[PDB]
Amino acid sequence: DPMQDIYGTLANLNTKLKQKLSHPYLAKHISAPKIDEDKLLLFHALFEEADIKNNDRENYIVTAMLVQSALDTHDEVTTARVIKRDENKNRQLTVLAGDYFSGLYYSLLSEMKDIYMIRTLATAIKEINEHKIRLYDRSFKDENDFFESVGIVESALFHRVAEHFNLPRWKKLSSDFFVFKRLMNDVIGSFIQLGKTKEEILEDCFKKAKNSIESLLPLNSPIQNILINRLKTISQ
Amino acid sequence: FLNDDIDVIERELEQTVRSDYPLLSEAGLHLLQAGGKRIRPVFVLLSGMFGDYDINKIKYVAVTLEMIHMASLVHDDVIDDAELRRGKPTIKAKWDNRIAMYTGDYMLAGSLEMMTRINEPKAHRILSQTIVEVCLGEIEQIKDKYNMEQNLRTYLRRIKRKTALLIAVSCQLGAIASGADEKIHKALYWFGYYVGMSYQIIDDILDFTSTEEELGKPVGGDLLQGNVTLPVLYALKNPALKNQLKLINSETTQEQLEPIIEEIKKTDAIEASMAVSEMYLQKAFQKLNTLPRGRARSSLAAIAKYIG
Repeated sequence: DPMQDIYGTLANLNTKLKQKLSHPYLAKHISAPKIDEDKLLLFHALFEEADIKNNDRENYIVTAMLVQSALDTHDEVTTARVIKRDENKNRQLTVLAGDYFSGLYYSLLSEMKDIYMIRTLATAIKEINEHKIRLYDRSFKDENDFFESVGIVESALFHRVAEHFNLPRWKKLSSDFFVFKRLMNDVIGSFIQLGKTKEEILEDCFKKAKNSIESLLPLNSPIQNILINRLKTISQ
Repeated sequence: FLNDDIDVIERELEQTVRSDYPLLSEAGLHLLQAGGKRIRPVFVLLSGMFGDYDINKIKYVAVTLEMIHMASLVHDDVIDDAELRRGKPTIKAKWDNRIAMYTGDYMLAGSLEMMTRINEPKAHRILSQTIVEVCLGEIEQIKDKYNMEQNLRTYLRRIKRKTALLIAVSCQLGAIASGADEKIHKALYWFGYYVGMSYQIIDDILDFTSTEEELGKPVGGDLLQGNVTLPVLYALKNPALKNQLKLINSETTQEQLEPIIEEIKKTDAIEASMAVSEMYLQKAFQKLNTLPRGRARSSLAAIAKYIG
């Protein structure tokens, strides 16, 4: 049962990632990081075919997921002028948890002595943050610019990590899939541009992600089956 | 005699902070102008003179540490809800917390970019573990706000993570970037640690003993915010002082706090804290006395003398 095996591999990766993220005092005051298991799935497939030793795979996958966790944790830092005292300390620990997770991935890669992977990820983290600011400052102008920024923020880790190992497919696949997922899960993009309807943007995104899943992955490979069912769930 | 190399570091710094994005570009210039004199590059360059000193390599260690510290200020201001820092407005005030997060993250990732020009994996091992240790200390600081039942080792770990480690690794990383021998860069690690520990103890003493005019802020601000420092640890051995110190919390006013500071200063807590600071300064002079005499040992010896 190849579905069973890949679900067992994801479950192990999920457990090692959670242990690595945990801190007893963070655990008592802020919510555990919300791990995207689609990104987990796609990082596992990407590092399956990368030119690295088998017993390094898990560390590389966790490293990539630690970066994701750092990025996602800081998205939850609020901009509310005054707040409650228990809610301010929560905000303080959220800022610290994200920086802590950054320290952990840099520390993981140093132990493996992979200095170039450090460069790749740091370059990706810089562009993801430039384009978060762009998207947040509503600094774009075109359907092209806006969508070029959404795809960078949502898939540039896969982009840059794939390039690092000269792997095709992953840049377009992750871009189509996670842009669709981010847009499905924004309502004001039409106030600084337009072009087609909200329901036309979404279903065009669904078609691009549907097509890439069916084209860039083997038919009824376990990852294709998972991702295709995930597209349906996200649409629903 | 470092002014030309320190000028090299600043030109690199200034060029590593431009951006085609105007918001990021302008936030970068604002961090360039934060702070007073750059302290960390001096420790890096002086320790680099104990190997094959080469500004075109070791400058990348100084830029990385400067950029890291810049990344910390931006996030410190969100943690502190600071609208002004050292008399100037903050990134988060000019913009907001979310923008401060992203700019800080952009700066921290840029420093890791910078440090990868040092292809020595030992340098990344030391720096990465330092950053983890600093974050852990910031997290333990929140946990221990107003914790008047903590012991000395809690405080010692707090100021190692906040201050000493970073001086320690500014020294070690300077020497390592220049190929210094193991015996030399580990002894420079210990000098920086011992010098930083004694500096931070002095800083904490001064927070009680200086006037508002010297500090540029009210006296006792560490204690008001819940950060227990060394004079409070000795003062807490006085039961009547401890009965007051245990009641300090986030709503305590400046006017309630200042009679307590006067009582602390009438114990022997200040003097007891001085003694610990000078034991650290002495252990820092021991480690220097193991290094080759020369311009670099003299300058580091000067720097420790100014601290005592």
